[PDB]
Amino acid sequence: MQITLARIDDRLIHGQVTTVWSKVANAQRIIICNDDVFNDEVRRTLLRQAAPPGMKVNVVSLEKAVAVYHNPQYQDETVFYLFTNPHDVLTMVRQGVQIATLNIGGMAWRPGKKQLTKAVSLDPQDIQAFRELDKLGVKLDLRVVASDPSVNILDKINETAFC
Repeated sequence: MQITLARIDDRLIHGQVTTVWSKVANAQRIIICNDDVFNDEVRRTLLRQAAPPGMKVNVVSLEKAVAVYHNPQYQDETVFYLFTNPHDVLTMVRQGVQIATLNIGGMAWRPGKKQLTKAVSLDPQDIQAFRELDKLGVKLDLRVVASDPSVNILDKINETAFC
């Protein structure tokens, strides 16, 4: 598999914004990698029905994401990965999934998180995951939309916190 875009966006496929990103990625398959989304039949159905014309959509567990990545049947398939969080990206990267740069587009606020900037809220665990990703050489590209200026999420975090 050739990964043309790997994006953390916990709203997954959501109208025009995702469609625009899908054209930047120019991928044949959008693959949502998440253990829990796979298990929600209604959400999976909304995701499959939201496939942009000419593209396939699959919702899979991290286990299956890694397995299909290593399957030579899909050696040359172009892929747009969607994730809800950085921990899962780390898990797959540690298992041989080559993601050179990770786009961060949307991490929703909930109690326990602290907002970093518009569209991205984090807890210490999230921040640690990004640090581990950076140690592994993964480039961190924060942009909600493709035309936005890219921000290094770690540099942004480090503006107001130590490390």
